[PDB]
Amino acid sequence: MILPPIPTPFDREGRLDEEAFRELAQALEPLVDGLLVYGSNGEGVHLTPEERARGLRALRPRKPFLVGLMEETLPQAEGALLEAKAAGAMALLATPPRYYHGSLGAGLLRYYEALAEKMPLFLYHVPQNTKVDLPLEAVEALAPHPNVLGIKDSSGDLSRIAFYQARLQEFRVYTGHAPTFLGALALGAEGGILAAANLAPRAYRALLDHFREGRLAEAQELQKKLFPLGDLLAKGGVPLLKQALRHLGLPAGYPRPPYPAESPLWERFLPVLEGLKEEGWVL
Amino acid sequence: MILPPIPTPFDREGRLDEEAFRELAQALEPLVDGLLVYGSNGEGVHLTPEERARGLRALRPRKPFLVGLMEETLPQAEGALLEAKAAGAMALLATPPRYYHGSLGAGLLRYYEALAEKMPLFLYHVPQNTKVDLPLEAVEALAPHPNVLGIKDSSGDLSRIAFYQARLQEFRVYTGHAPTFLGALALGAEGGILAAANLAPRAYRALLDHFREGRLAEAQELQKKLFPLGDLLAKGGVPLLKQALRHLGLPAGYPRPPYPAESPLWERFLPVLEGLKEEGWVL
Amino acid sequence: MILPPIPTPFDREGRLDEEAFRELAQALEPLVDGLLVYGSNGEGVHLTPEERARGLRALRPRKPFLVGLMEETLPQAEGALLEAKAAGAMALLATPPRYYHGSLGAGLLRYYEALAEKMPLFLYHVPQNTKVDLPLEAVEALAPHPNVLGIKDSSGDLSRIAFYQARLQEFRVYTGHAPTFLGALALGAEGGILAAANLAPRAYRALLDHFREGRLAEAQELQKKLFPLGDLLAKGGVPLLKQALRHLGLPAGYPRPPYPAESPLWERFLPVLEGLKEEGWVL
Amino acid sequence: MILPPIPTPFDREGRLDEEAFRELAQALEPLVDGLLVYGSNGEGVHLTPEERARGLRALRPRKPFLVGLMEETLPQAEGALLEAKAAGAMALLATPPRYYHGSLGAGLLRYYEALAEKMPLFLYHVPQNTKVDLPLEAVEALAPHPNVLGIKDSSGDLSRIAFYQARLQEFRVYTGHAPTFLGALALGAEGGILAAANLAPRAYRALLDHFREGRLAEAQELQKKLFPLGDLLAKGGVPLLKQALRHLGLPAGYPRPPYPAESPLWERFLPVLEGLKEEGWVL
Ligand SMILES: [K+]
Ligand SMILES: [K+]
Ligand SMILES: [K+]
Ligand SMILES: [K+]
Repeated sequence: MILPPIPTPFDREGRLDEEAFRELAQALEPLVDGLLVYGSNGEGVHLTPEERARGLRALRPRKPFLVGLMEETLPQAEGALLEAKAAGAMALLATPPRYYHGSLGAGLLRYYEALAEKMPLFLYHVPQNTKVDLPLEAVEALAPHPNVLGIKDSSGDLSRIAFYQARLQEFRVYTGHAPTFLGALALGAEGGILAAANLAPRAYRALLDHFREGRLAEAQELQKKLFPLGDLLAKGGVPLLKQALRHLGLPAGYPRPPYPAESPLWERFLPVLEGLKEEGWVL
Repeated sequence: MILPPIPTPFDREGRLDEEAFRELAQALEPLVDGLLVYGSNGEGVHLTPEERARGLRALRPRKPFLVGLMEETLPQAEGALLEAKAAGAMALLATPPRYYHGSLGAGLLRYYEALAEKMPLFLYHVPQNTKVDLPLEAVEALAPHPNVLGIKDSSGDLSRIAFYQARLQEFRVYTGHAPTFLGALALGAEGGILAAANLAPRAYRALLDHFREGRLAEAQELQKKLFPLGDLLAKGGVPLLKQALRHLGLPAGYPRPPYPAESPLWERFLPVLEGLKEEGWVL
Repeated sequence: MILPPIPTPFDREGRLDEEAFRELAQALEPLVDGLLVYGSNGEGVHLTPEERARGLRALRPRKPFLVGLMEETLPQAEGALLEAKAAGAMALLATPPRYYHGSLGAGLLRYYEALAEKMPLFLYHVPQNTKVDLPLEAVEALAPHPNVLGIKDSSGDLSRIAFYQARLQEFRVYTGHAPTFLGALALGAEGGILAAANLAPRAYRALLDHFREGRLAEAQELQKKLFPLGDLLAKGGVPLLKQALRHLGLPAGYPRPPYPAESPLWERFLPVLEGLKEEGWVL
Repeated sequence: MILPPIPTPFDREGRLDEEAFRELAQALEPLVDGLLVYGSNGEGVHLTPEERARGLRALRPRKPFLVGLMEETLPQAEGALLEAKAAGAMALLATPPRYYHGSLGAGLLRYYEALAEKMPLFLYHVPQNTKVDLPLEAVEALAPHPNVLGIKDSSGDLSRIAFYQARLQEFRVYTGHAPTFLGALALGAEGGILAAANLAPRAYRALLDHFREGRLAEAQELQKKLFPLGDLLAKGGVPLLKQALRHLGLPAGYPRPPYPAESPLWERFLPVLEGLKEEGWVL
């Protein structure tokens, strides 16, 4: 499937904009298989527990959705999980504790097993932001658990994807790395949860379809066509993503201060986005 | 000066223990120049905003104290700062935003200038945990600000300490790295805010005194004597620190789950701690 | 194509074994499209200029071959290039200078342009060993040069492969990373120069063929089947490669002292190799 | 002591200049306790075995000197060691094998023990260039050996220096990091083998003397005064070092191509060097 990690709107002063959040979700959901709320591009860690709960209550997804859970401890995680469950989330996408990760030890397994005991979840490996590893050994140890559905791997390290493919069964792999999308698919990924899918959801869907149908030549051409979009967006992060959505007329809002309202890569990104839009691949 | 980053007590289930927190602070404060509440060893990021405020309200320091502020955004930082100010904190020890740090840009300066506009603060560089850098260029740009008192550098990279010494005036440098303490002092540090000072506060004070008084030979011998304690504690992190304090009879509590109640380094640390205790250097 | 980086045989005392080198090359060449002499798995840097020239003179490839050139300066590179040219090498596979790489600057381009002026070459990016980067910006600047045929990328970072595919024409991409082989092919690689091809050359050829012919399902199954072999070999490096070849009866010799004659991963590798051999995929 | 790692002169075309090498050594040796030939700043790895032997034969040190030995294998190391011994070198400064370091294992100890069996040596830890680690565990295992005199540590990681000081006896520690010199001295270093000593040998000697004599305030002021020189030189590397020596009229020659004849940091370095020269601290 193709799911986008929708951003969480804030006005210029940094106030959570619930109305915008709901409108944004409704404008994108029809174009994709489902939504990922509070993913790595969703600024979940920029919200207090109160805002976190408030933001999710403002949404009303019509399709099965995922909720990212990024906490440092089980006590802090408990509320996030209860909120996600009450919202009707299909599963959680949980990252490993970060700050004291070096002292975690076997606590990593204890963390995921505790959460999996209460709700289905996908392991969330996005080191570019969390800056901590999720050893393949740990993934293999957790893979047998009925409630550990699979993993969203945003690292862009396809050696990991190849590993899941060769050694893990009953384990659904989702890549969060747009630039190597076709490569991940070749290596067994079920699909992609891509920030770029917020902009060209139909294009990534088409790429996935070409691959599934064996139209390799067509898949490669689309992969090459989408490379610049995915590559630049990865470099621009949240500020670029939100600026792009605002440019297209969607209520994505702005990154929470002190982060910049505009991306230094806008000048380079604009023509790339407009080009795809002219081709009919945007939204 | 010598200040210890006091841990924040949780019972085995992970519940904040306000009573223990207050008792712990009262048992250590007399032995040091002041306390650092919610420092990197204080598990501040393991608390919700509500627990954070509750924990600080439970304390009643008699000496000027510092409060660590580790948030990702200004909106989240505002409450933490107001709470610290109301508690009578002498200054904040603030770390840079982490999760989306790569997209921060000049927002780093905006972050600190916003906080410094409301309260005096020390820059907090502890990359081992925050996993993000605080460029010397940024430190030099912030150094002129009247409310940016100085910096606590826990990196153990004395090239940075040497830099502050040679290029920055009106900038108070505190090292948070125990194993190279004497080296930092030689390179101009005003003192140390060390986790090891929770265990042997009088020893680090003596080392500082020897250096200040020019008793270099005595300083080197004490530095060598304290090396094992500081080295092992750094490897053991919060779990080792709390287990050591509990062993000495203080109400340090336990790390918040999923972190381990006991450290894998205890067997190696025990004799080191007991040895210093027998010499009369503990608490 | 499929080319193996043949190892350079040394007896147990570390003496170059020319006879073994020639016999080894003759035993493998028929099974592949060509050979890579002195590749990263060939211990070229373990030879003196004299041994380097002697070793190559001992070979008599019947198929177009490549010669790896790993030097720190142009003066040192000159002899290596002249030797390769006199041997009839189709092209060089040159790595960037290493030791003072941080001070190289634009000298990187000067290095490759100087070599390309005298002989056709492939850029050699194998950071795991050279421990230095080869910026995509530099690759793009060098790509237009008629004598810079392409690049062998052993990094396993498929974002780079995707980049070459989307932005570079007249640029032949070879991956040196076995575990993600199918992923690289999906992302445009012309083929692979794999250490694992020294053991199962026909298998990697079959995988390449399946992909080229659009037999994706068959390609994925073979990719999964070969994953353990490629993954373990990458971890075992040269010692494991040579021990495996010796086990199969080929005169691969031993790593030059102080490197170990046997790999710590042999016990885990043995059954993997024997399994593929029983299936008929070895040599 | 204070020893400078003298550069090895090459003309603009990259030809080894034996005459210049000898003149350079004679111009610096009187100002220092001894010389380090083929140190990390000496471009030893930029020479073929023949040039290496030729270069050393051209020198005639009057004071006890050290010779750097940077090879990948024992067979390659043998000649370098024999040459150094025949030249009358007091000891070797050997780095660990690099290219296949990950597969070295216990071969690291075998390497040093083999060399130490034939000649006295200092371990050489300069990761910025070799890009490989030399575990403290390995240093401690090698420390008891009679012919392993000590270690030159250029890492700038004073935690390592503190370790040697607290745990190792009969082990002479030399720091190769100028910016933290006073810090290293405080932590027990016997002295420094600094590239900056090629320019201001008397200044670093004075700093060492101040520390040894307990004149801490004077030591700190000199440490601060020399910081800019050492900091910039470290950033400029060999090209900056040679350009500085040429500027002062010494026959340092140029870096071997493709490295730049001039450093991009010259404009910033010039005033720093001239300033120290005007103060009377240069050569
Ligand atoms: K499962
Ligand atoms: K200030
Ligand atoms: K070309
Ligand atoms: K010794």
